[PDB]
Amino acid sequence: DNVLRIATRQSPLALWQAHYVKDKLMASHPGLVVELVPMVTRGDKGLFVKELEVALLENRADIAVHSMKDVPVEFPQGLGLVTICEREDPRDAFVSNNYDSLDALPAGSIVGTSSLRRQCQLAERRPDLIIRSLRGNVGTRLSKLDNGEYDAIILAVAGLKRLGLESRIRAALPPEISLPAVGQGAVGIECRLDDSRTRELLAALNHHETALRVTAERAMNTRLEGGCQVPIGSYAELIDGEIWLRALVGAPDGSQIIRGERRGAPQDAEQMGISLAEELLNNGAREILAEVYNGDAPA
Ligand SMILES: *Cc1[nH]c(Cc2[nH]cc(CCC(=O)O)c2CC(=O)O)c(CCC(=O)O)c1CC(=O)O
Repeated sequence: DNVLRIATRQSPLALWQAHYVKDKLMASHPGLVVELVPMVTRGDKGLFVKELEVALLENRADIAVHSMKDVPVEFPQGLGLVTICEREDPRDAFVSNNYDSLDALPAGSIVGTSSLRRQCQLAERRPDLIIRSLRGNVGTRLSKLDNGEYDAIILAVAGLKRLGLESRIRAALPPEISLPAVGQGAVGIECRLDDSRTRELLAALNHHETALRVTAERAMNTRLEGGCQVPIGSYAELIDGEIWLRALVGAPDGSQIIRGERRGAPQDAEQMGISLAEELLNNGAREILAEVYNGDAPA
């Protein structure tokens, strides 16, 4: 019917991604009418995705736009991820007003982040730092830093660039120092699998290479039954024709961090991620994840 409705959250970053996807759709289909259907979410697991899926199941919208790391590992029947857009810088960022790097932070400094993934890696290297929870939209996060509530905070490089706040990035951390969350930097689109018309329209937005990388990352997480908030790092790169997948699972306090890696052909992306996950599980990840999930442990 030439009309496409986009379901999205109401934060500045969520609306940015909605426009980004709209612009792409318009560029490849100049006669389409695009409508934004703003929602709200519990996050405002899968607290920040559920209302959007409901919108899709009862035909209130046609597609839902998410940041790949927020997309849940399991989907209600009839729904699924069908498009993965070009990946932006996938690195974590060091944001601070008073210090230029993590090394310069004196013992006792307060670093803010609610991510167990960012936390376990920070505690492993610097046991002297105090890691405190931090929640809210990027804008309120930056406010609490500015109000002297935190000495430094950790945020994704992609979020800040997208919002035109690149100047806040004191330092982009290498993946070797802070392994990214699965799909960090990529936008993914979910819709009703049987909606051939919508899916046909989406094809031009899919970025092959990014889809390959993210597939390896997600298969790893799906096996670990991971979710947006667990001490899990999962990051893949396309190096000389092969995918190089790295993963880690760590105790929040940094005492124990289990690491592993895989290298192989693009078409083996899913099996690779599942294999790496099982290697971590049989190496202690299971015990750590069971303490995090508390009882519920991966198969
Ligand atoms: C799963 C998870 N979500 C968030 C919050 C979040 N979601 C999207 C972004 C923007 C960057 C992107 O699109 O990838 C953000 C905020 C950000 O990371 O800058 C987090 C971070 C929680 C926190 O640090 O308090 C997570 C968990 C994780 O990254 O491990």
